[PDB]
Amino acid sequence: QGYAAEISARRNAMDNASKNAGDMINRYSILYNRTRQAVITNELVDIITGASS
Amino acid sequence: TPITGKVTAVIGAIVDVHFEQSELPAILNALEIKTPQGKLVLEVAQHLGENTVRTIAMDGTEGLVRGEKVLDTGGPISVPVGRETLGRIINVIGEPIDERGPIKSKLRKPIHADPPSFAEQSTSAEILETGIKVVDLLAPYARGGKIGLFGGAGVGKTVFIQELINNIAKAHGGFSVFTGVGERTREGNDLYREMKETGVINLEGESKVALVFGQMNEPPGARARVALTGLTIAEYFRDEEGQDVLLFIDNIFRFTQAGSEVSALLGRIPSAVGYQPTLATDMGLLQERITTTKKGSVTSVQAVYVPADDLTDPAPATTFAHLDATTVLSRGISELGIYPAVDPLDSKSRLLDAAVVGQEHYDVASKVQETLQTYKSLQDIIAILGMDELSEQDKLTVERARKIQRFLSQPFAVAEVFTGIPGKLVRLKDTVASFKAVLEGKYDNIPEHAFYMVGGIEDVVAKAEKLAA
Amino acid sequence: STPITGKVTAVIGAIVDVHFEQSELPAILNALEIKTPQGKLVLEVAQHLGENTVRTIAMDGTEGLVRGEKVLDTGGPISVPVGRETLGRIINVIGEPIDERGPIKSKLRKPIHADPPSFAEQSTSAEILETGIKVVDLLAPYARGGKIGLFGGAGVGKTVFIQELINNIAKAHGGFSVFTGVGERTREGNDLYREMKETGVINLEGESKVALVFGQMNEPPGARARVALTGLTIAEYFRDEEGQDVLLFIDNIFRFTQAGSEVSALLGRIPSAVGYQPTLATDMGLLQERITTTKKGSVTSVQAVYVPADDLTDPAPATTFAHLDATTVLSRGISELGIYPAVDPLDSKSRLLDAAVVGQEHYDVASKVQETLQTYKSLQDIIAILGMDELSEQDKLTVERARKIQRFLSQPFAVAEVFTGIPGKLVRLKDTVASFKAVLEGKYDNIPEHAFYMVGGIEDVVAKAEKLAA
Amino acid sequence: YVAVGQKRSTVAQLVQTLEQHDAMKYSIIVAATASEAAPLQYLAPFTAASIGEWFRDNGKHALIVYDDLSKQAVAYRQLSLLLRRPPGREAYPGDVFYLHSRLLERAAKLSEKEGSGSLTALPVIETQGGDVSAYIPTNVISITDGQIFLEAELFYKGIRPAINVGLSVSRVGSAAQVKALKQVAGSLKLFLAQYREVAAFAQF
Amino acid sequence: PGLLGRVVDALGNPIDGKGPIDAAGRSRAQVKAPGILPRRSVHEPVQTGLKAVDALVPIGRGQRELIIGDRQTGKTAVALDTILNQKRWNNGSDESKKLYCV
Repeated sequence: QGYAAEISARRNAMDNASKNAGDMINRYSILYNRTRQAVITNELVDIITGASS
Repeated sequence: TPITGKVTAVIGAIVDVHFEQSELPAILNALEIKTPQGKLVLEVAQHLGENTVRTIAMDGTEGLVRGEKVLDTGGPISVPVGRETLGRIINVIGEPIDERGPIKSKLRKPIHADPPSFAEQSTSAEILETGIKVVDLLAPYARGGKIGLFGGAGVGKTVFIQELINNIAKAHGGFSVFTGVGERTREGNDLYREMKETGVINLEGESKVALVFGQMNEPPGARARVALTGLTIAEYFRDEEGQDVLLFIDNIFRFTQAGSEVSALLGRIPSAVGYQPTLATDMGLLQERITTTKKGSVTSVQAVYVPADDLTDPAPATTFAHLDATTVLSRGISELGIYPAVDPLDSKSRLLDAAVVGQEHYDVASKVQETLQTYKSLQDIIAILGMDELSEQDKLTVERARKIQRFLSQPFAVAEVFTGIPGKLVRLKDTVASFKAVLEGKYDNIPEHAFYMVGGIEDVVAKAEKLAA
Repeated sequence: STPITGKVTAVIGAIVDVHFEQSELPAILNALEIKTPQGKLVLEVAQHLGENTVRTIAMDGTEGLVRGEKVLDTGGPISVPVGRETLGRIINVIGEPIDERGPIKSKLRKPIHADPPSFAEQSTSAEILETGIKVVDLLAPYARGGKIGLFGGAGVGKTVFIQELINNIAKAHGGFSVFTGVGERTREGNDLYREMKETGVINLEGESKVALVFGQMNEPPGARARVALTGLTIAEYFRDEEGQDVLLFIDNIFRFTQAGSEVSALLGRIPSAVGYQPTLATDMGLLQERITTTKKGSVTSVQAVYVPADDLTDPAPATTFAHLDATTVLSRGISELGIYPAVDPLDSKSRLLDAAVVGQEHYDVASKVQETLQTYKSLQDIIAILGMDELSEQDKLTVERARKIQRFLSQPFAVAEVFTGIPGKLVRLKDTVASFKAVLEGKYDNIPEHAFYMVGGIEDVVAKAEKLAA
Repeated sequence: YVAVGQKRSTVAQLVQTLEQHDAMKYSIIVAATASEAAPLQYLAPFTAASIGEWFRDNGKHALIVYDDLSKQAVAYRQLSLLLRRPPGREAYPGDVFYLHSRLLERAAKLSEKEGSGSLTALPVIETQGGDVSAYIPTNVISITDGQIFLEAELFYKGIRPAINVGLSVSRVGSAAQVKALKQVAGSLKLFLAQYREVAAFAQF
Repeated sequence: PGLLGRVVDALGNPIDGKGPIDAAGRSRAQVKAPGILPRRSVHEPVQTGLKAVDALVPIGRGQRELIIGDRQTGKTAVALDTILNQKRWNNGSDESKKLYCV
């Protein structure tokens, strides 16, 4: 009875884990996208400033 | 013989004059072009030669027809100071915008001034009891110190300051300067109203506060020398009145920002991000005029609108250097509903040291910091897994830390309206007691809602009864 | 004398503009000397800007320069000294000995610039160098005539790795070598000077089997740039005219890139990515191409490279990454694991490794090692969270071998008696292949992990097993 | 002790602390406070170095702290862009590596013919965001003989003084370590390294 | 046609020194691609000899397919393999099977 509950609990827990991890994927994905854009822009600005001189 | 010139260029609010007469006014001299609006005050900032200066323009710069007479008023704009300038609100050019009749003046002093010498400095060590618990625990203010806020987009930045004015500035009972650079009109109107209401300005009485208000409507160049004006008013108090004062600056991000705007026009290759090459020097000059000499002990409160909460942006970074203590306020912690929204793992004070504020206080604070750092560390595990997958020992720590966080929320009296909860002022001795207990988990066994938005431990205990019902 | 006489017009850093007189065009890449009370300042002519006004880069420090100073022209690219007379005596960028082991002993000179050897000149190597360093020998063998490349992070003892190479390989090989240091500390310099005097490679009396060119980073960026050219030309004299097979060593070549980046800005070029010079590719290309094994001599360069903040995605390391022949990656992490050599075994790669080149057995053995390690790394994440338990019996044997192999790579070095304090061990390549083969066969999978740690060959591992047992 | 870019009040507290600890006697404080001119700030480390060289030359052994070198870089940026020189990476001038390197490399342990004179140097860099790829930090990392990384998280963690011993390195290693202290701390390095690996595993 | 078995540099100078190139024109290097109407849809395969390439990623003729990948992973080897398998077809006499690789 215990063992079945254990293996069942592990299934439940690992399922809930997948959900929690997915949310974290989404939060870091937005961060990644924002960060990627920002780097391109900031570097470009430096290049432009140099060209301007 | 007023030195006449013509307006060669009108490129933004950085008008350029060409003095026709030989020998141009020197740099940091002040000039009046007598506009059909009144006057426009300009300040020589470059000499471009051929008797052609390039001038900062301190009022509006429209309707300028190229070629306009200049008159040299000489030297830095000399504002009017006095022991009768108390309770006045003065414009950038020093004209009383509160318009309680013509300014009472005795000595008029140049806006620019040299910062007092290394030997003139007096080094304090005084404590100033704030009564705000989070402040008391984490970064106890020092009397005569330079205190700094690194808040987000007016995240109750003004509200925080208002609480300081409410507590500290009625407690202090010395002269006090409020200078608000790029303040929004509503906030300014509220402050002016509040001061008059709380009698700190008694308009038939006398005021122990003086005021400078610079709206964020004001042209960028004007805003730059609002700060310098305020520093002059402060110096008159510091020196001539010879009394320990208060000073409030809200926001010096607006000062930095204003400079960045003018910089481009001036013709400077703009340093990284965009800030002016002279960002460090200008900030430096400002922050070394603000200082505690042996002539007076100037307690300063400076507010920084961190731009998009990027502390890594150069203006906040260079601010951190010039502040004795800082109380960085974080948008996340505001969202958690903690007012004060001060980040507790990003606060520091030079006054916080075991000898200075007692070993027990330091020990208590150390444990709080460590505990909270553990909680921050276990934020990952908490999210990725659950809470039950934390170790039991850790789970106790986490539960304690959740309590500590909630304990930190203390209603403010000026925010009593906004929160809807009456404010709480909590004694320093009381604060230490409260945290001491919490670390020993003495009263820990009660809801996290109990800890939330209430004052000291006694209040928490009492609110447990309220919740228990 | 030289009618080419110039008057300085503008000293603005390394850029010093000179106003040579009518009809006097000192050709691009020439070398100008300005007599100064400091000695002779050398300026390398880098542009003609019109009407006998050149824009030149300084190679010696600038200070005290007075607008108008007379400028003589050497007439061509800096002319170094070459000979076996250059053996011994540390030679600075201009050429003057800075260890002052008597005057310039040389009887010949050559220009710093030279045209890279043609396609026809190229001779394809295949000889396989043996380093005695086990990780190198099995998992990324070096080749005699190679262009070994030590990509790695600072402070991993980048210099220490090179010192070991000099310690083993340089003395062992009869041919001359040239130790060229581009922009390195005088602390490091003194250590190197002392160390190769100690290993006797520098023979104060009697010929040294090496020449030294220590260029240090206290010299202006321009001077730092043309340390590389100088060293190369000395090597060329050996390679070509003396026909000797040499083994070049340069340190750290990121400083060469960096130096060029700095004077790029001064040259007024539009700064490229991560502030690098736009001419990054071609400048690297000229240096790298000049260094090669021809139908004349065979040069075996070992070039240190500093990878800023260990990001190989940084374009400057990546550009060099292409131009080299036998890459070696030195993992900082692995150094921290206590494994010395600190090589990143997966990332170190040499095209030299092939079943034809080093034989089928070597190849197969190395494939098995690589697979074992790659599996171990792949499983490392699983072990991290899940915990090793439900990873197969087969997996457990592979993991057990991998932890053992990981520490079997470890092997003390004599020049890290300074560091580790353990006398060096260097094992023959053929022997290393055999010894690693044994590990894979699992005949020593009864041996403790720490009895593989920081010891030489299989025989040593067995001895240390016996030692630990006692 | 060389103080660049710091407020007069901070410096003034520091000198008092040194006087309290009775050590100002052997101290020289070379200063270029925040107020003081950007050219003077740029010039300040190099003239501090000269003050050091007098010890070094004398055969005397001394130590020079250049705190914080990062503000020197900001100053040189200000100078260069108002000398209208082409802007470098992060707007710091394109010869900053040379400037910083020449400053730092003057400290040395001379030979016995020079009386074993030594200026010893400690540059100090305030890391902005811990970005080791930031231009001023990157440049300095190459130049110096060791790095002694300090970590904020560990400060909060309550290791005060905090030391990020994982990233702290000394490329010129141990030989200035006292012989006794070398013996006792022999496996301290190994133990800590094992502690780091184990601690990471232990979380999950 | 004479550039078969010729290593030439950009200017066309034989750097393998296989002497003067029997080249029947000098033709401009800045000319535009064959028009919409001048195209016939692909109908001829190319056998790379690499099994994955031959099945999983088919390669036609007169079409442009990328070879995008990580640095110096012996990218060139994968390409060179195509040249080798084409030797079989090349040996043959059909002029659609004579792919003259460059």
